[PDB]
Amino acid sequence: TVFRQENVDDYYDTGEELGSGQFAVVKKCREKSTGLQYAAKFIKKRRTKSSRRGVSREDIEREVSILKEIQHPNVITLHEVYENKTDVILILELVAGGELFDFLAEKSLTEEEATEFLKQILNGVYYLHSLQIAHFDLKPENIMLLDRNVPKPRIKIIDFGLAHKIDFGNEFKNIFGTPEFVAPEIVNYEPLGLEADMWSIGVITYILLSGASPFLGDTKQETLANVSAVNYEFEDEYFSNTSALAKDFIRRLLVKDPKKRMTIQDSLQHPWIKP
Ligand SMILES: O=c1c(-c2ccc(O)c(O)c2)coc2cc(O)ccc12
Repeated sequence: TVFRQENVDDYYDTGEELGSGQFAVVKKCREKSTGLQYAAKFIKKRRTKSSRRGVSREDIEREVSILKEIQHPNVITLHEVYENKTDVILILELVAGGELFDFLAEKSLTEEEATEFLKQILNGVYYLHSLQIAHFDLKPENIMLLDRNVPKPRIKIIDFGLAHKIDFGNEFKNIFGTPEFVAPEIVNYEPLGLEADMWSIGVITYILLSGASPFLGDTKQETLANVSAVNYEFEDEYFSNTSALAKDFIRRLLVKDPKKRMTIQDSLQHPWIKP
């Protein structure tokens, strides 16, 4: 599949940088014809077949195809795609309230505040998993607030760079995200499905409640070893006044066997979440 090959700057003016990763940089932008604002994600293309810098066209095409399916209040949307020889440029919905990660660094949250975010995250993941879309990169840096200066911020899930459609219940590729948030099946290079996202949600929930990361080691590999062993515990110093039901929620997500792990539907019916 090919994308619009006109110069993006003939149609948009760019502004503040919103994020910068390994192969992508995201810039605030404004469409000339409408005055409407977006976020332009510039993704570096691979320059040769066997190269290791940049993103493969197959990977970019998968990301675009997935993004095109999405319309939901808690998930980022795609407006337009441009390309040239160097980059593919995704014109994405603008979310201007910054990362949940940076937000958490200001405020630990109360259980009510934690569930305020969690419920939106769960609604967004429910949508994705209903479409057999596994995100595979759920973490606080990939949850964006619309407005961080309101008591109950609205959020959107971003970054579909590792997302996959799971049409056979499981998938077997090179997929591997951030050690603190990856499920044991990813660590052990086993077939992956929708369940891996649910583990990541357990990790996110632990962090929201405590301000600490449950599996974090001194190095990348030690974190990975902790994940595979399910080496975590609820520190009394952090959880002494947290409800046992909140711990129960996390406990049913941080489960090594993906088939024993709570599904997105289970999590929405869990007594801690369910109204
Ligand atoms: O994708 C993003 C990122 C982003 C955050 C961290 C990264 O490492 C990265 O490469 C990109 C930040 O702000 C955004 C705002 C949007 O409206 C859409 C997408 C993004």
